[PDB]
Amino acid sequence: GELLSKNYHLENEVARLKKLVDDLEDELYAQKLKYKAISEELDHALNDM
Amino acid sequence: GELLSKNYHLENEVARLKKLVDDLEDELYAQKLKYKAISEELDHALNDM
Ligand SMILES: [Mg+2]
Repeated sequence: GELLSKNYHLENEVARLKKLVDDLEDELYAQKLKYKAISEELDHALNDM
Repeated sequence: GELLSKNYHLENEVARLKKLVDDLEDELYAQKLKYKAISEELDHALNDM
């Protein structure tokens, strides 16, 4: 019924949002690794110059 | 009745998670802007050869 169908959709939406949080945090971590990499390359292209 | 309560707390969780997601997306956007700025610094250095 209505109450239980609403419960089900809310549980799925909560799970969808938790996954999105975990995905964004992982993307933030990936980005942190990308940034140290490009930093060393900006330093290296100053030396290589 | 327990479903009204369960639904209520799931709705609050949905609302808190959406705000978390918004914050994380703003952090990620800023991190990517910071990366773009150094990528333009990088493209200068390889161009100076
Ligand atoms: Mg946003």
